[PDB]
Amino acid sequence: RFASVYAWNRKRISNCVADYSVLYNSASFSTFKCYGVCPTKLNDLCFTNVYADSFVIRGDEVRQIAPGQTGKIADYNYKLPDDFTGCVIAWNSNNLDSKVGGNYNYLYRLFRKSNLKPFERDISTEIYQAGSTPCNGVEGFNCYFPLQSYGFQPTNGVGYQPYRVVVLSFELLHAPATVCGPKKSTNLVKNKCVNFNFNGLTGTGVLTESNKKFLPFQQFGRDIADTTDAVRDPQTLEILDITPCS
Amino acid sequence: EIVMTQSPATLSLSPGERATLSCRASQSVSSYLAWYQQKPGQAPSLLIYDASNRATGIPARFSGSGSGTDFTLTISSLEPEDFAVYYCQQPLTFGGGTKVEIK
Amino acid sequence: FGGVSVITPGTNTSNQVAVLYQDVNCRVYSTGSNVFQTRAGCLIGAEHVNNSYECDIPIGAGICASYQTQ
Amino acid sequence: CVNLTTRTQLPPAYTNSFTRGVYYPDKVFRSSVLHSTQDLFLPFFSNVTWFHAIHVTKRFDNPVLPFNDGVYFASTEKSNIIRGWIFGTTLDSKTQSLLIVNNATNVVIKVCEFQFCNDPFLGVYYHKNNKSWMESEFRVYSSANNCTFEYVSQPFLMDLEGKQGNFKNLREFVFKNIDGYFKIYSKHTPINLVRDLPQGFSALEPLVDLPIGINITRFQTLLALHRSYLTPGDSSSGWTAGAAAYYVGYLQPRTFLLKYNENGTITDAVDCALDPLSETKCTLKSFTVEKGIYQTSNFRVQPTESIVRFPNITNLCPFGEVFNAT
Amino acid sequence: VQLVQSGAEVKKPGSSVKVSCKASGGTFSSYTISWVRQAPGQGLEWMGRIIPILDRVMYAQKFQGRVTITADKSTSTAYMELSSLRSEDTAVYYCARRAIDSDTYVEQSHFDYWGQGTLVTV
Ligand SMILES: *[C@@H]1O[C@H](CO)[C@@H](O)[C@H](O)[C@H]1NC(C)=O
Ligand SMILES: *[C@@H]1O[C@H](CO)[C@@H](O)[C@H](O)[C@H]1NC(C)=O
Ligand SMILES: *[C@@H]1O[C@H](CO)[C@@H](O)[C@H](O)[C@H]1NC(C)=O
Repeated sequence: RFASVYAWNRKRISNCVADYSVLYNSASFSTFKCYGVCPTKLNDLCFTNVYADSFVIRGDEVRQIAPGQTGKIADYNYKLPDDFTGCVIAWNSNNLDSKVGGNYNYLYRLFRKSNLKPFERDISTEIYQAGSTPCNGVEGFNCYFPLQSYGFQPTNGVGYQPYRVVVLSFELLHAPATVCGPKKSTNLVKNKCVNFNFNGLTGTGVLTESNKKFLPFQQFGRDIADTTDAVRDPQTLEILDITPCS
Repeated sequence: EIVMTQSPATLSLSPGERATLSCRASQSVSSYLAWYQQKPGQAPSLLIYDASNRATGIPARFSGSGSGTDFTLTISSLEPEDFAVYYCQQPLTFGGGTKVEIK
Repeated sequence: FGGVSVITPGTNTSNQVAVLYQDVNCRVYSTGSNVFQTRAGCLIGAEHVNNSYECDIPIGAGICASYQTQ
Repeated sequence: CVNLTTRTQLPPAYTNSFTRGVYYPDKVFRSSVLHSTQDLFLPFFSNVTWFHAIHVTKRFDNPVLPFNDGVYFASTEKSNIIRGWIFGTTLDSKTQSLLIVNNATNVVIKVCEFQFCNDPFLGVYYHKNNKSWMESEFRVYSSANNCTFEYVSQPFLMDLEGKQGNFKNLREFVFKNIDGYFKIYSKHTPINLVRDLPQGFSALEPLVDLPIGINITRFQTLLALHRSYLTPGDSSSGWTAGAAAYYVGYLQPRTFLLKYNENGTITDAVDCALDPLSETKCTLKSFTVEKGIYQTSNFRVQPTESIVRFPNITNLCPFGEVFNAT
Repeated sequence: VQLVQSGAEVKKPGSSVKVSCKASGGTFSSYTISWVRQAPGQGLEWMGRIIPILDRVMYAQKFQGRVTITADKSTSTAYMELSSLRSEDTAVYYCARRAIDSDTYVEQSHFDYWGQGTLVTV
């Protein structure tokens, strides 16, 4: 159940672990490219917000699903912020989204008055006007229903074949984590010089009980030097001060 | 459709005299008019598009004017070969037409 | 364009301030009243007096400012 | 749905934003430091529009207001009248809109193509039975379809009694819509309030980040009505305004110097745009300024219009004589 | 570019008239084709316009139901169908090119090249 690009869907991924284990290496994908984190490290990180955008586009439109890349699909249907963190995943889908006479179940917005801002999902069907006469719901001349289906066919050129695109968008550890790659825990060690990882904030120091309180949504703090001052332990939620090793 | 009325039903003038042909809309069409010249045995050909803007290949004697609902086709000097029935067309359909005859 | 200088009595005394516009020859792009036009720029928000006193907060070009009885 | 009538045309009075509406700009703990923050903030000492419901008058005040770059919203009551918000563009079922409603059953957040009531309302009825108030109406929208976002919380068995007096409970909220997320922050403080927000200071904690992808340019508040056995039963005129107040401000880009106390609560702040003294305090990273002269930022005249004046070239470049040429 | 149409035909009442105009060169990817009827003693009566690019056809109210337009995807082939031919509906009818377009979808405001036509009768 992939969406028309003009009305791309989105699902939230939360309160779960792993499956960032370079799944793309199964080579079922025509392309896989990350704009933030290098793919092999995704499975070592924790995230606070993970979402998957799901839609079908033509092969020559795959190149438009990128930060900084303009064009009608990029501007009228699905748009990424240029400051994008996430990975764009895509594959050929002729076995599902193509028909001999054309698979017309997927709509594109071709006619629009203005460009989208990041992640705006405009599902409006207002007839588009392109001229001095109002053409109010007429269809023809200066106005058209904004959406057009494309007849995907198994025999068309590759750029005209359907591709399924999933964009995995995410935030980094600037809040308590909800989604993590697979990790093996070890016990909390207090005092002594210890190398720690938690949800990230990797470093070495001496962990002692803190006399601090954090607001419920803060997870960790920062010093004037922008280094972690203290962290909350993901398990049991004690606040630990990180002092330097002598 | 866009309803247009043309006038006179028949225009009567001598060759060399100016021919003025009227077309009037029930609704505004901005500048979207075309004018055409019909002859016995021939479907009318394009003279003007964009109300006053002369069509490619058409002699300078033809021009138009008007906007909104009120439009005119002017032939500055009608030639003996131009005693045609003239028509206006809106973005979609044609008006009634004016027959032009020699006085 | 130009720099803008703010003349401040200490805040433990007063919250009135006066502002000096470096290259304005009054022709100012902010406000009026209490305008003293000098070689150091336009000083707006201070009362020029015909007296003279020991210098407190220097401005420039022979002019100093102070907070007095306020 | 129901077009309400019989109201005194009470004027749009304004109050002072003072030093409220700073917010916590981050989700990182800081303490006993000063910090320079850039965000959309309620400007200090601005004119905040006052809105008011009061019976005495029969005033109910539930207009459509601009959302612009975000809204500072305060809700003053003891009566539990002000609750819920409507956000969207045309607000007429043509496109989707966001409806946030707090009723006794639950709090519901939905994004749908909604059919608007024009002046939607909630309400309670004063029963003869047990001499008590109970929720009776949810005349909030006529319909909805094509719903893509939905969240429902637990029951909220709020005190529905039409209590009178000055107001005792103040809620403060901000609604801002950034890069697809509708961001909501809030806080609660005790009050003794009639018309003028107390000259206090606050920073409010985030509640939610809603991953909606919704275009919001306008918003409308949602208020409850009080109906009783002492009023007409007519749905358009048979109502009591009770007593409630709210305030609407707008956020603007600002830089603030925030002061974090021990244990990390923002205790104070300075709006760097208020005046030269505030500019001095921000420049020096201090809330105390010693006697003397400080330089702050600079002065620059901004452009007011633009000039193109390019060559008067009227023909077109013959690229078609190169391309598709043989 | 071109408006190459069919020859003339005579047929049984109720039968469909199925003809097409073929336009070569760059017509397919640019300009659309409009069908118009030169009824005898009348002016032209526009019937409809087909746009193979947008998968759309525009129609005169006068000819809705009876006139439908089909087209191919290579040579622009404006395959107009007139259902229910009646003997009173005897006319010379033809295709014409709508020479104005854009990528901003102002599309077709007017005509340029007209094909004159062919006769259909009973
Ligand atoms: C949001 O609404 C404004 C008009 O209020 C419009 O100009 C803008 O293009 C709209 N944005 C989207 C994504 O539709
Ligand atoms: C409220 O008044 C407006 C006036 O324009 C009207 O269109 C609408 O139908 C009325 N609604 C009800 C419920 O009477
Ligand atoms: C008042 O009593 C009636 C008895 O029929 C009951 O239905 C209603 O829920 C009660 N209202 C309140 C506020 O308790």
